[PDB]
Amino acid sequence: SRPLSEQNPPPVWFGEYLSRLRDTYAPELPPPRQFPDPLGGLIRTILSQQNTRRVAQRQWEVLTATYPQWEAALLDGPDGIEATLKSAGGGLSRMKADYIYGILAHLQEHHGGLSLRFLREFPHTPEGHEQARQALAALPGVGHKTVALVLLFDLRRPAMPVDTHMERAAKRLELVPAAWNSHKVERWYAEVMPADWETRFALHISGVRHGRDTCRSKHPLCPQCPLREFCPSASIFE
Ligand code: SF4
Ligand SMILES: [Cl-]
Ligand SMILES: [Cl-]
Repeated sequence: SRPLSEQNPPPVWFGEYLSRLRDTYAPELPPPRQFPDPLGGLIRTILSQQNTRRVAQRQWEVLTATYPQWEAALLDGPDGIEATLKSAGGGLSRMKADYIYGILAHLQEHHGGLSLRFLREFPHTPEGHEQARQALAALPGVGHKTVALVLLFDLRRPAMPVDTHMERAAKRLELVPAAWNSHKVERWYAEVMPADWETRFALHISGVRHGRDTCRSKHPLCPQCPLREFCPSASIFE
């Protein structure tokens, strides 16, 4: 019909929103994920979803102690993976084992191997980024949020993953309307943002911390918001 940034243009202060988020919540940027193989990083992202970061890090250590090669996890099948995930305290062990095992046995049957290293070889052009996006999207169970996370964290490609916490804040800011689902919010940010890996990385990290730590689902901390003078929603909460 018409690109989403046309139907809802960004505000004048949008650059100041980026600079307050960065200065407040991530003045020092964490490093990118440099795992041996992008497949490790995708598994790492799955572990962290609907999880505490404390258990997610524990499951990663235990999963890779248990399966030094991802080939070992494939041979163990979803039941052994589930046992391994559950042994580290996870709460979604059956679902995630079927998910992870489905990605592995998919790679093996259709690529003869369990490696995503070919994702690194696509050109760093607009087309090549879209090639890597498409390749991640062909994997069974991997949705747009997880595609963007792996592009941003594991491949240094300028995707624009937006976390649920960040989306909730953007809507309270009325940067984007309530009608829009997560995939549209992601597309809008990818249109309004400079296509620079670092700046998008800085936004994702800073935007999550703000939405998680300041703009909480219940009882947001509007008076400590650096974005307070900009947010229409501050008056409702305060
Ligand atoms: S002003 Fe309040 S509701 Fe608006 S983004 Fe900041 S914390 Fe969230
Ligand atoms: Cl790996
Ligand atoms: Cl789990």
